Parts: sequence; C-alpha cells; structure tokens
Amino acid sequence: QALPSHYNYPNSLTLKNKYGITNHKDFTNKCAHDSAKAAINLRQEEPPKKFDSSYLKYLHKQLFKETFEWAGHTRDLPFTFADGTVGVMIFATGNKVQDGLKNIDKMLIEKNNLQGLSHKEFIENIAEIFACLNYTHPFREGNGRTQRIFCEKLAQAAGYYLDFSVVTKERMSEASITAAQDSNLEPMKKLFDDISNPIKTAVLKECINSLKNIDHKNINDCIIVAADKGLTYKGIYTDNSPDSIILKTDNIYIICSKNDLAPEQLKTLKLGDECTITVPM
Repeated sequence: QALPSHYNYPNSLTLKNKYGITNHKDFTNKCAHDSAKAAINLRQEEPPKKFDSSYLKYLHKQLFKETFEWAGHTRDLPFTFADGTVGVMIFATGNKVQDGLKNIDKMLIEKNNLQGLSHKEFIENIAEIFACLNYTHPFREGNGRTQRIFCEKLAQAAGYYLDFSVVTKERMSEASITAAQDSNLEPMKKLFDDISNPIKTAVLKECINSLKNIDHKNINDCIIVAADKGLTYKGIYTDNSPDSIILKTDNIYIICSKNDLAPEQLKTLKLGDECTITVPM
C-alpha cells in the first residue's frame, strides 16, 4: 500500500528525514538550519531566465536536499523512499496540484515573468502568484520557505527587493486566509506593496525594532501595515515608536511616519485618543 503515513516514521507525526531524527523539535531545528543555509546561498544566485514550476522545484530541492529524500518532488505523485515504502497524497487535492502549477506557469509566460510591468500590475500579479502557490501547496512540506524565495527571486529579476521580515505572522495568516476563503486579494496586494517599497519597509522595520508589544499584544499577533500617501485614517493612537505613531483602525494598526505629518497634525495627538490623520500626497 502507498500511504500518506509512509512519509512519517511509524506511529509518529515526524517526517522521515535524512538525519534519522524522530524527535520533532530536534528535527525541526535541524531542518530550519539546513534550509536557512541553503536560502542564503540561493539569494545570491543569478535568477533564471524563465520563472516556472521547474524553478520552484529546483528551489525546493536546494532548500531541502539535506533533509528529505523527496526534495524537489511534488506531493501529488507517489514517492518511493529508500526503505521501499511509498508515500502519497494548503488545500488543492490530487490533480489540482498539477493544474495549479500549470496556471502559475501560464500567468508568468503571459506577464513576461512580471518584468516590464507597471508597479500596480507587478503587485496584483505577484500577489496572485503567491496566493495560487498557497492554494496549490505542491510539496509535502517546506512550501512557505520555497514560495517566499521564489517570489524574492521573481521580484529581484523585476528590479524590486522584497523584505518578508517586516510581515507579522498575523498579517501573513490573515492575508492568506482571506485570499483563499473569500477570494479577496486586497490584503495580499497591500502586503506585497509594503515589502517591495523600501520606504514603507523601513517604516515597518523601525516599528518592529522599537516595540515588542502593540495594543497589549505581542507585535507578531498584530496586523501592522504602512500608511499610504493620500489616505485618511481614523482610529485610536495606541502606541508610539520614536519615528512613528501607531493608529488602530478596523482591528489593524497603521504605522504612520511622523515625518509625513505636519506640526499642526502632531500637536493634535494624544496617546489613547481617537484621531484622524491624512497622509499628504
């Protein structure tokens, strides 16, 4: 019998791995390290001429070849381990993996690997590819690390630098869930806009480096987003970093540089108060 359980050690939720490690914490730590060493080397590599699922598979192989026998292989196809057993079987099921990869490949061909596009089209399309990869979940494990590097490389070849380190866990989760369940890509587009705009990335970075907590919660449990030029926000001034105010609105936190606000606007603000901020264009 091919079985999904043949991916794991007997009676365990630990994946079979080239380290022989059954302890889940120890396994996770070692995999994290091996794949982080591979990632740093991949970041420096020349990007490919064409971005497609074969490059995605290459990245997964490079990231996980020291960890998994199946590095570079997709989960829809049975995989035969060296021990003789065969494994099979975050949501596309079966043939849906191949369809998802096909659709991403078609998108990338049609949009010239996202090169030569307007900024708005670059954002709509990289967000859509990230969401499609989410849904496709083509690998047994390591999808997130592989998707991220793929998008980093894609952005690099198009002239942008992506900094995923300014995205909170809560922001990534809510953006991903909303894209998949409500078909709403707006949170994902805003995420990619922030992390590809060096000014917005720096605003978010200074916030993260200054504050462990926002509004009585760990910052990683808060959706924090950069303020956009031209927008008016109304909410509660809940926290203050040296450079920025933090405005709570519709359950999220807008990080607004004090450099973008006028003295008149600044004198107006008191921590805990409701306020209305317009960011100039």
